Amino acid sequence: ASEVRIKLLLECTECKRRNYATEKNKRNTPNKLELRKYCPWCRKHTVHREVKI
Amino acid sequence: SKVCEISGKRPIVANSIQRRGKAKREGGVGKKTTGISKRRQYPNLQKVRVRVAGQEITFRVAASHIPKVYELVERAKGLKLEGLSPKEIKKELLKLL
Amino acid sequence: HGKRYRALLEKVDPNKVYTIDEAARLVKELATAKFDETVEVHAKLGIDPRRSDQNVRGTVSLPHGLGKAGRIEFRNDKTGAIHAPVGKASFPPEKLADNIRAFIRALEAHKPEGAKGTFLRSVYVTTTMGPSVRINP
RNA sequence: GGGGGGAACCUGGGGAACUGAAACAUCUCAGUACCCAGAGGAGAGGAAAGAGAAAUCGACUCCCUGAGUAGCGGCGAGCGA
RNA sequence: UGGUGUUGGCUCUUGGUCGCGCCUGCGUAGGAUAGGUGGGAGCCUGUGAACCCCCGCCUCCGGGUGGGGGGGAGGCGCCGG
RNA sequence: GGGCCUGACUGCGAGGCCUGCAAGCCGAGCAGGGGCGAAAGCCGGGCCUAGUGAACCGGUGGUCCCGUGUGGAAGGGCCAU
RNA sequence: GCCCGGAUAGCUCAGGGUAGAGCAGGGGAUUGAAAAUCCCCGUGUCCUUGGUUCGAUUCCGAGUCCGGGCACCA
Ligand SMILES: [Mg+2]
Ligand SMILES: [Mg+2]
Ligand SMILES: [Mg+2]
Ligand SMILES: [Mg+2]
Ligand SMILES: [Mg+2]
Ligand SMILES: [Mg+2]
Ligand SMILES: [Mg+2]
Ligand SMILES: [Mg+2]
Ligand SMILES: [Mg+2]
Ligand SMILES: [Mg+2]
Ligand SMILES: [Mg+2]
Ligand SMILES: [Mg+2]
Ligand SMILES: [Mg+2]
Ligand SMILES: [Mg+2]
Ligand SMILES: [Mg+2]
Ligand SMILES: [Mg+2]
Ligand SMILES: [Mg+2]
Ligand SMILES: [Mg+2]
Ligand SMILES: [Mg+2]
Ligand SMILES: [Mg+2]
Ligand SMILES: [Mg+2]
Ligand SMILES: [Mg+2]
Ligand SMILES: [Mg+2]
Ligand SMILES: [Mg+2]
Ligand SMILES: [Mg+2]
Ligand SMILES: [Mg+2]
Ligand SMILES: [Mg+2]
Ligand SMILES: [Mg+2]
Ligand SMILES: [Mg+2]
Ligand SMILES: [Mg+2]
Ligand SMILES: [Mg+2]
Ligand SMILES: [Mg+2]
Ligand SMILES: [Mg+2]
Ligand SMILES: [Mg+2]
Ligand SMILES: [Mg+2]
Ligand SMILES: [Mg+2]
Ligand SMILES: [Mg+2]
Ligand SMILES: [Mg+2]
Ligand SMILES: [Mg+2]
Ligand SMILES: [Mg+2]
Ligand SMILES: [Mg+2]
Ligand SMILES: [Mg+2]
Ligand SMILES: [Mg+2]
Ligand SMILES: [Zn+2]
Repeated sequence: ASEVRIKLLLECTECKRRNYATEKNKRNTPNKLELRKYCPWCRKHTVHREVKI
Repeated sequence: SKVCEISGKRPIVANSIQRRGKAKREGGVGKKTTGISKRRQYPNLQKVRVRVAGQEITFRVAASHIPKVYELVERAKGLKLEGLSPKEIKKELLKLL
Repeated sequence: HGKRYRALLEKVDPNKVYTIDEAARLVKELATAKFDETVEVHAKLGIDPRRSDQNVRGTVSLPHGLGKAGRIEFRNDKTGAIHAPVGKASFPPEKLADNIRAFIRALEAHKPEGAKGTFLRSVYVTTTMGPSVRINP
């Protein structure tokens, strides 16, 4: 990473649990990430939100 | 500084501990001792002068036991104390502790 | 202040807190003006004035009230205060405490979700031209 | 009445370093060596403002066990009920 | 070098802050010194109005404001521009 | 180059490469819930091989496993980072 | 990591009703010149967005960036 390529987590947006960690380049991508992603807690796919690591 | 004439308190030995780091309760990695060393802690010795049977009698006393000196004078009432040199009066007073 | 008011002042005493019932028995003793005075209930919400979200506003349909039926609208002012008419000096005492209490209830029902302090920092009962009495809400 | 002496043993007051950590500072060596005071034939301790989970035990001391357990620890070296 | 003990008496000047009393708040249109709002068609006066005199005074200089001497029947609002 | 999308999955993992240890690497297949495709199928990031750092100590989010007589709490474990 | 903070025109700057001030630039006066002086003029979502108020750089929330402060680093 760097200061601009940054690490982050992905919180399931139904149960609010952080299920995945990844990285983005916050210049290239100021938008907080949204990714459908499978939540083991909910056991279904779910939209997940970028949430600070 | 020596010894409480009333209470017997005398200097104890203590360590001076020197720590760094941030306490764990504060989210810190923890405290680290950077030095331990012996030092002494002294009693708060002070002088208390009193007149008793017309003689001046002074005590070396822990500040904490200053009033116990006065109690002591107060109990010196029912005492035949005349003629006495200051040394032997004091003797008589601590005989009441 | 006028003799008429200076009089009433005696039947009060600031220190004392009073009770919803004790205050209801005084109201009548405090309404010495030539008309059916009201009563009013002044609070003092312990929330932040300059804001929103934590703004106290709404209505209450008092079981008796007004007599001028119910549904009074109340809204906290720029300061931390909120005021409202609870009835007219007439009303049997055991009729006001029913509204004072019914109104104060609504206030609590409209407390925010993000408010610091004891909310009802203070509460008072009064009449149009009379003095006032603190109360244990 | 004290005073001084006694091989070790004992209790109190004070109290190291080499060394170990394959460097070192916390830690270890160790409350050890040693210095001092005081006992005695022993000394200390001792009749619960205790233990600590059993609606339990019943002063203190000493041995065996519990146990290298429980824990303590630059969670290292080690320490240790 | 700060706090605190040993450490006491008398004054004078003060700030923080709890309470209560009480005034201070002036863009522009305007009776003119508009704090925010809710209440309120009446209330201030024999517990003495209207101006008159000393003024604690505050001021954006127009005024607000408060004790008392003169004081013995009219002032201040809904109106509504 | 374009369309749809988030498999830059969760739970595992036969079997190997490499190797003093610890590591490193490749992996078919099964289950869950998906994407794209008519389908056969493909997808557990990126043509490949560098872009990294054991443990200890501590942060944060979950979990609700322990909780020093009991209920709680303090603190800790476990999953994630 | 947490706490205090500044952002206003080209540079520097003070500020619930508002938008200006110093010298830089330009025009004019003056001068032998360089200045100094003097008169006019510009050069603004008052960092961003969202919210109060009738409205606001002014109050508040949220952001972004530099400024400062304290602490910690297995
Ligand atoms: Mg990942
Ligand atoms: Mg990326
Ligand atoms: Mg997924
Ligand atoms: Mg799970
Ligand atoms: Mg110290
Ligand atoms: Mg430590
Ligand atoms: Mg004391
Ligand atoms: Mg001897
Ligand atoms: Mg001897
Ligand atoms: Mg000893
Ligand atoms: Mg010794
Ligand atoms: Mg020495
Ligand atoms: Mg050493
Ligand atoms: Mg050494
Ligand atoms: Mg060594
Ligand atoms: Mg060595
Ligand atoms: Mg060396
Ligand atoms: Mg030791
Ligand atoms: Mg024997
Ligand atoms: Mg014996
Ligand atoms: Mg004994
Ligand atoms: Mg006994
Ligand atoms: Mg050790
Ligand atoms: Mg030891
Ligand atoms: Mg000092
Ligand atoms: Mg002092
Ligand atoms: Mg494509
Ligand atoms: Mg294998
Ligand atoms: Mg191997
Ligand atoms: Mg599948
Ligand atoms: Mg499929
Ligand atoms: Mg399909
Ligand atoms: Mg298929
Ligand atoms: Mg596969
Ligand atoms: Mg270590
Ligand atoms: Mg840890
Ligand atoms: Mg449990
Ligand atoms: Mg439990
Ligand atoms: Mg307990
Ligand atoms: Mg318990
Ligand atoms: Mg309980
Ligand atoms: Mg917990
Ligand atoms: Mg936890
Ligand atoms: Zn979920």
